[PDB]
This record gives sequence, C-alpha cells and structure tokens, in this order.
Amino acid sequence: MIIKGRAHKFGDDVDTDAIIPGPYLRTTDPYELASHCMAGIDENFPKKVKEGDVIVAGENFGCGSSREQAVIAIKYCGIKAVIAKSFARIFYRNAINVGLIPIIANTDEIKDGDIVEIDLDKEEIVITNKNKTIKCETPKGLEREILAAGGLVNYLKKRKLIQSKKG
Amino acid sequence: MIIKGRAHKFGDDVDTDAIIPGPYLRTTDPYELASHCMAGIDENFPKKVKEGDVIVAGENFGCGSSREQAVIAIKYCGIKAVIAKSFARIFYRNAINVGLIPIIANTDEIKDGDIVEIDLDKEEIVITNKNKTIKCETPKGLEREILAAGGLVNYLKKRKLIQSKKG
Ligand SMILES: [Zn+2]
Ligand SMILES: [Zn+2]
Repeated sequence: MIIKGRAHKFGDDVDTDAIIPGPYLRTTDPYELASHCMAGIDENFPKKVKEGDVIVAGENFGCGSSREQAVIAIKYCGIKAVIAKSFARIFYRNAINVGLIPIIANTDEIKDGDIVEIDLDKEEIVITNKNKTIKCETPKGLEREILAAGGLVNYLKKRKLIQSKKG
Repeated sequence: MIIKGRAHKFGDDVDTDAIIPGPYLRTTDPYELASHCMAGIDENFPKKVKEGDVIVAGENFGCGSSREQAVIAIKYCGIKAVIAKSFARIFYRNAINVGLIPIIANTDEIKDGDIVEIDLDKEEIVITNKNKTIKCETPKGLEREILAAGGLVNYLKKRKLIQSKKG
C-alpha cells in the first residue's frame, strides 16, 4: 500500500513528553489525546496536521517512557506512519501494537512541508516535490503481520477466528 | 488529503446484495462483513483488496436496501473511498455516516488495476499509470464535516465536547 501526505519534520530525541505531555495523560478519549499531539515541542501541530499526514523525525523518536498514549495521540490525528532515523525500542513496539507504522530512513533527505509518498511494498519514500526517492526499511516478520491486521487486538481476534472454524 | 491505491473496477447498478449478500447479514463483527465485500459479483475481491485501495464503479452504486452493513463491509476492507458515476441516495448517506468517502467522477476513464490518486482538496483523480487526471466531485457542507470527523458518531461527540467546555 501507499501512504501519501504532508511531512511534519522534527529533530532528534523527540520523547514521549514532547509527543503527549504528562498532564494530558489524565483522559480516556484517544481523540482528546490526539488534540495535544506533539504539543510538547510544537503547540501548532494539532491545528496544522491533517488525516493522512506523516510525522518525520531524527534519531531516537519516541524516546523515554512506556506510554501507549503517545502512539495513540499520533494514530488518532489520522497519522498512519512515522518516518525516523531510529525509534526508541518501547515506542516502536507500542506503535506496532496500535497499527501505527514506524518507518526507518535518512530523514535528513526530508524537509518540513514536503509531500511524501511511502510505498510499503517497494520500501521507498518518494519526495514528490523534490524529484527524489529514498530507500526506507519497513517492519518485517511478526511486527509486519500485527501491523497488517491493524494492531495487536485485531491480530489476536483473527487468530481466534481461524481457531473457531478449526473445530 | 490524498488517497492513493489500486482501483477495483465494477459496472453499473452494483447493489447492496452484490456488495454484501443478505445471508452474511447475520453477524456482528464488521471484519466478518468485510471478508465478504463485493462477494455478490466478485468472489475474489476479499482476497485481492488491500488496505488503501479504492472501489471504482459505474452508475447507481450501492443501489437497493438500506444496509449499513454494505458501507461497513467496504470500510472494514481498509477502503477509504468509492469512486462512481452516481450513488444510490441511501448508500451515499450511510457512507458519509461511517466515514466512507463517496466520490463522483466519469469512471469510464478508470480501468481495473489502475493506480489512482484522489486529491480531495483539488478535487481531481490522478490515474498515475495512464498519465491523465480527471475532475471529481467530493462531498460538501454538512456531509463534508461529518466525513472530516470520520463519521456521524465522532461528529456528534465533537459537538458535545465543544458544548462541554462551553459551560
Ligand atoms: Zn531522549
Ligand atoms: Zn439497482
């Protein structure tokens, strides 16, 4: 599949608090969380982002705390993927489990406002307004399957469903 | 935003039964419904469709019965939009209410398997593999707002949320 949208570029070490400040963690509504996505470093993000857009960052994106809210804040902004040079281990796992696609690439090649086209099958990112394409690395194995199902929950109910018609 | 994927082309008068045969209506799981999307005319659709793809049809798509399951079957296949020459009135309404985007265009310009790029802001559909772009008509007014919120439910809770912080 192909994910195409506007890129919102950030730097290195964008941690969970920058993604979704601790004080907002006192809410249930995921959309409530989404309304403050990236508010830690860019108070204008929630008002600029559009469904289908992509967050682009530097090294160690999602750094810090084991917050499922961080990935939920991103996912509920209508963002299907995050492109970064590297991802904090815990964030990566949480992203996979909620259906948020973590993509690895040299983000120095991407500028804020660029229109990017991520082709998950070819594992390339076309930066349409810059007439260039860069390679990327998408999730594989189990993580790819969980992502394909849209998250851990779906993956598990599809596993049960199969077992259902098994007898 | 931009929706880009592979087009699955169908003809005129594709009714709700073709979209989701009556016998399957005895289920709760939307994914269960999705597994038989378009099974009425193409038993291979469920196995060919990929998240991000687009259904393209002729006149009067969604014809017939007031089945919310038809739009749910499409939406749960990972299909965000349906491009047709015209839409049955009831289907159109149901689509809007679940966040499925009904787009009007001369689909004779689109062939099965074409890669299409729907730009909702420019109201154009780029048929990338055919080096051509055609105009389309996207939803406006209230319908556009409901769609933007992702469905009637979200639209309503966003209306309440606003009222909440009002006093
Ligand atoms: Zn850090
Ligand atoms: Zn009919």
